[PDB]
Amino acid sequence: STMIGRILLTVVVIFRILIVAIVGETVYDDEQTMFVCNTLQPGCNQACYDRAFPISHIRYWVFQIIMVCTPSLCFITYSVHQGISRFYIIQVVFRNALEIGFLVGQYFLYGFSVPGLYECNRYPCIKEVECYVSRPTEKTVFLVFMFAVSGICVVLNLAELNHLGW
Amino acid sequence: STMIGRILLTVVVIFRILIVAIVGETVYDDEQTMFVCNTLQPGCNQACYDRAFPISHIRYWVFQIIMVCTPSLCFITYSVHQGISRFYIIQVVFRNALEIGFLVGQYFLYGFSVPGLYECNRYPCIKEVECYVSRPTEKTVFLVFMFAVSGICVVLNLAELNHLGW
Amino acid sequence: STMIGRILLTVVVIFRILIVAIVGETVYDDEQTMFVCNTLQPGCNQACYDRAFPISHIRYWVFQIIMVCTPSLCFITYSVHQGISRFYIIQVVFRNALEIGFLVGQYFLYGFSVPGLYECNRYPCIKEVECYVSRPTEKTVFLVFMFAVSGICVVLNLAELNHLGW
Amino acid sequence: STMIGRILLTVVVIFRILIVAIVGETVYDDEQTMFVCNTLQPGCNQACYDRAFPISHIRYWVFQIIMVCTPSLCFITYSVHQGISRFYIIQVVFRNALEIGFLVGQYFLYGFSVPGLYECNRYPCIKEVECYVSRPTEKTVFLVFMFAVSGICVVLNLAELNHLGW
Amino acid sequence: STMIGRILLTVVVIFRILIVAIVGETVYDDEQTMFVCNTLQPGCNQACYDRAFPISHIRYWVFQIIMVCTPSLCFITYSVHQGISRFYIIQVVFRNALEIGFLVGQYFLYGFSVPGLYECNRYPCIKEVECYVSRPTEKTVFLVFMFAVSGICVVLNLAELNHLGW
Amino acid sequence: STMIGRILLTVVVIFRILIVAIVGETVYDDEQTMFVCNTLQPGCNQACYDRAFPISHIRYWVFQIIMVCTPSLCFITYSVHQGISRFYIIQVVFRNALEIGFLVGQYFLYGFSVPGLYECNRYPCIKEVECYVSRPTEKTVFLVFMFAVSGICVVLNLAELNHLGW
Repeated sequence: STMIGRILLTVVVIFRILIVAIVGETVYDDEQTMFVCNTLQPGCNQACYDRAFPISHIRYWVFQIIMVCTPSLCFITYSVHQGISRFYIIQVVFRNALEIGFLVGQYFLYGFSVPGLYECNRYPCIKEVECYVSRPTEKTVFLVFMFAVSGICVVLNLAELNHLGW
Repeated sequence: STMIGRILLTVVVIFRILIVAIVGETVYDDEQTMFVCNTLQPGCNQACYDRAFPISHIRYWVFQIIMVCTPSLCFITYSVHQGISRFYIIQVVFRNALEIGFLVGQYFLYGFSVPGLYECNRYPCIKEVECYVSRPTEKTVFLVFMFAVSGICVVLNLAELNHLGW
Repeated sequence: STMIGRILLTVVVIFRILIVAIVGETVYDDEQTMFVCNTLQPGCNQACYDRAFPISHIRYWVFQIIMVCTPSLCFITYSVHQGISRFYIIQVVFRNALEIGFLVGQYFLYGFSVPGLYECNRYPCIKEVECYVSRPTEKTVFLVFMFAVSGICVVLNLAELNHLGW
Repeated sequence: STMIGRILLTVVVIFRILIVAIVGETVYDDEQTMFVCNTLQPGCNQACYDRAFPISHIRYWVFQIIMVCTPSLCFITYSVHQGISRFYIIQVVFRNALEIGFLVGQYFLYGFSVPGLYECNRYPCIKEVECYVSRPTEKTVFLVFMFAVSGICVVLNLAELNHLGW
Repeated sequence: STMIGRILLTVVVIFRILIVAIVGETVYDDEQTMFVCNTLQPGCNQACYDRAFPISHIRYWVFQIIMVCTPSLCFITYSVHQGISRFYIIQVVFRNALEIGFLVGQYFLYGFSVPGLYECNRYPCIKEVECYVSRPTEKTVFLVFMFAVSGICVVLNLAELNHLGW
Repeated sequence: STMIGRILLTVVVIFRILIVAIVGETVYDDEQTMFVCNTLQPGCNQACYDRAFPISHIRYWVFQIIMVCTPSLCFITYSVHQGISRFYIIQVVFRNALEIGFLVGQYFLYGFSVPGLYECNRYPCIKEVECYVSRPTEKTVFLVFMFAVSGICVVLNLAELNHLGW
């Protein structure tokens, strides 16, 4: 239980990268054209959208992917340009911290589901108008899947840390 | 009947990859713009679409493709990083299981055909609205073709397992 | 006149692949947006289109291209993985059969021309409405050209089979 | 005056390919959306377009590019699969013939200019309606440029044939 | 504190390039179609847009990326083409200057935030009409992030210059 | 003052290539959809556009880029073959001439600025209607920038010719 962990980790990482690059880019293509509210005011759709989804999902996840691999890049570089184990320790620690932080943030911003009805009260929208949504179920599914994958990665990293460190 | 099976399987897999990649990305490009219902309510088209096609076909099939090849990647990385036959056995088993599960799921979610009329009763739609569809026949054909290919793969894997199994 | 056959065959195949990949993807980009009928019913354009063109030409031709090269791939594989002439014979036979079948199917489904007026009576369309097509002449030209190329390939394969046959 | 010809010819060929590929694909992107006629009939815009520009320019020129290089491909493959002088001679002849034919056809189909007003009398269009055009001047310029390049190629090939002929 | 600076600089640069290339090309895809003002005049939307955002952030940042790497390219060239430390020093100086200038310009043109309401009085707009922006929050976040990264690069370059200077 | 010139020239050339191929293609994507005039006639927008911008900027500059590098290609070719300096002289001369001609043409066709209003009197437009423009402030910057770069290249080529010439 000290060798296969690395295989599983690398494999889930590549799995995640592939699923994020092949699919997500087009699910969120019609998020603003088919987001329609019930009113005549010019300026309510944009505001209610910006307030519902401030930071889209897929960009959060791209940022996650990138900022989760920087320690490996730093290791690659410091190895090409040349005490050593110390590096491994610190990079493992930072990896764990980043994973945990991003998972908690994912829970706090978006949640576990995506409904089909929002209610906005922003200006210029007159009191409490209703606004609809597109493709909610696919987005729910994608949310849950990525949550699970990130949890698996957390577990593996923690087991490795416990096995290695004091 | 113990050698040509591998060739047939590999060729079928690549055939499937190529078809899915080249063709089935533009058939499903106008699935929401040309999905039109008979009503004036703002919010019926989106809901009736989401309820008709929750998870599109092509994303199901991309996920299938990826999650069916992971054991080969695990084998690859374990052979690059270095009891052995045991690995072959377990990955064969997992391959068979995944393939069967995905085929059964494909039957249970979508079915064998795609009609040209859907009656929806979701909110905000008034009682039993009617809604139309785009390019049903191509989608039927694509369904049937992929079903057949997956069945062939199932048969080949079963024959291999039997030839090798106790 | 016993060797140049290979030259002509390979060159024709590559010619066909190039013409299909460079050109025939934007001609059929506006096939449903500029297909307009004369009526107010919601749901007549989609039905009359699906009935006129159930399977766009270009996907038929992509399928034709792929499913005609599979014997060469199987040969490549069985060679990398290792009585032999027998393989050549069977794959030649299968190539000829596939080519003939696809040509006949191409004649039976579509035809030799593409008119500029269709008449549909499908539901919901009330009796016998008129519908207009886009870019008919280019499609006619492309039909004829591909028919000719496939015929040339048929002739070459037949001559080879005769030269080799008993 | 027997070596620089090859340089000039290859250079103009690559120049032409580059220009075509880089530029032409987007000038002709809005040829049907901004082609507007003065009438209310459904079906006049499509017909008057099809009759004005049956075969677009850029596809003619792609076909021209391809069908002019086939002899070189044949020569390459035959030199890989193994007289040489006879082959060189026949392929030169075919190159000259193809170039001349395509130039004459280019003159006969399109012409030297592209006006900004067309007049169609086709069904369903009631008698002699007027139809407008988009980006005429760029298309005129592109026409003239390609005409000149092809003429240069003709001249070079003919000078070579003379220098070599009997 | 004289070695790890290199790895941090390189990694920050690559991280910035990756972010700018993967994400910030579709956020600014619908900046003019969903920019809507409250008036009937033809010509107010275009003018109020041009006056609000004369130079989109992403063009500025692409220019920044390119014009900051030119000294390294000049070094590469002058090396392939062949006193030397002098070159290193002058290019360090130019790098620092360019970075500082671009940061200050970024502060002066755009600012620290992007609001959701603009008020324009340009011709032809009659007397101070109101106009609504799209996706303000993502753009604010992007602004802040790039500001921070550029500041980090500034600090590292300053420390390097001091470690080496007189 | 006889070595660094080559470096500066190559560097500005690649700089120009990149700035033209990375961004300049999307600024001019909405040049005809958001070009709107004040009238009801069908056929005034197309005519007034064609008369305002006959030959767009970016295509002029692509043509410039290509037709400025042909002498280097001819040199590459004639050098792959195996009196020689003569080639260098003539190619330098042609480079200088082409650059100067393209700069002067750029001044004569477009100018130094791009305004926000154009009055057109072409048929069918009735008696000097007014027409508006999109993004009239990025295009000015792009104009000025390319003008400056071309001027730098002119100066460097002139200095080289003088240093080398009689």
